[PDB]
Amino acid sequence: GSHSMRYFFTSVSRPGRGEPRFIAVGYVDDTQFVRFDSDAASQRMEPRAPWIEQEGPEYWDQETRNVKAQSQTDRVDLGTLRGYYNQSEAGSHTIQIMYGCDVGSDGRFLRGYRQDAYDGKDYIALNEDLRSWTAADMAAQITKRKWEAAHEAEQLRAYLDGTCVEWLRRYLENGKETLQRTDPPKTHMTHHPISDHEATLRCWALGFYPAEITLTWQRDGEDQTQDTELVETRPAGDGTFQKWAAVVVPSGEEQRYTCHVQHEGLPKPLTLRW
Amino acid sequence: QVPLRPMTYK
Amino acid sequence: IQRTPKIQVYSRHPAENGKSNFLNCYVSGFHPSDIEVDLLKNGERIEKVEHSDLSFSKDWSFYLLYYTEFTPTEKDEYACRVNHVTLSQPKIVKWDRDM
Repeated sequence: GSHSMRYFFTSVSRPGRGEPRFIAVGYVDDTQFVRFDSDAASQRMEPRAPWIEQEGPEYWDQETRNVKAQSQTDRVDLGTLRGYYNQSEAGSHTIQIMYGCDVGSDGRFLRGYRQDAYDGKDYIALNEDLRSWTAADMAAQITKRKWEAAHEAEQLRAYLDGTCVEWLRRYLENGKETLQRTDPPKTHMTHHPISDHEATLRCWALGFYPAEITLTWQRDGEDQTQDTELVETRPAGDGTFQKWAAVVVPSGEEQRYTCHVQHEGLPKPLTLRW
Repeated sequence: QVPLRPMTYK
Repeated sequence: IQRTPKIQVYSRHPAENGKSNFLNCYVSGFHPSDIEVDLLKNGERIEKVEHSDLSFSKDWSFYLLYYTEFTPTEKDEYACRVNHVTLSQPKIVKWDRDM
């Protein structure tokens, strides 16, 4: 299938109480593989997945230097942006950055991205064409002029289109085995009396990947049903995901309901019945 | 691998 | 400008009494990033609690997964205490093996 690689950066200022907290993490799909935390003693880009560990000292040195330079730039930007907005020095503020690329099964570029936020709000972003910028407000307009003036789009396109994909391909191959791939949900139904009136049916989907999935209830098939509960998809902590949907049913009449599970890993959609 | 240098100051 | 975190408490595997497992506390949708998350065993803090490194969603909201080893019993009570600027006080979500 297709995959992606993303780097996430977060710099938070804590005025009068030290320097901006800087946290950076690399992603391949949903797997974290590298990280940097300004509070860590090492002050190094650290491995987080077994397949990136085999990288030599040349790799780690260069990553550490380049990630450290990023934090310095964020530090400076924080000051600059506060200035743009006329915000007071006492306030804490956040810069978030995400960039990376998507590639197909053949390892070719599909698209690249780069977007920045200030205090949880769109600030400036590289457009799809990887050639133009979109500024979210008058302040970002300033940054936009600077970045155009500096031809920053060209060198970014050279990375997103070039280096980025080349390394994603390396990562994907290196950790093809260990990297999380298609896993069918393990499904089951549970029964929970609230009264004897009145009982709860819960449909479980466990250990599935990717996270994309569909759980739907039916009474007296084929009759779709709302009035149900449905928790957000959540990570199991081992690369797979969990989810459940529930419905309150009259002690009847439990058996007239069916749960329906859809996931790309299943040969066929599943139908569960109590 | 991250880019060789960061974006110029905002 | 600020957003309170969603919280889910659950095990990595189906809970079985006396069987080694993993207790999770997934916090998401919050902003800013400063957040306090403890896993509790009968009210007491659980030591050696790890977590994924700070990340965020398309909407710029942050998420985190906290986790530690634990062996569920029928009587032992586990919970997750989360504190955040948007919280008048630390909210405690109990672990329920059925949810």
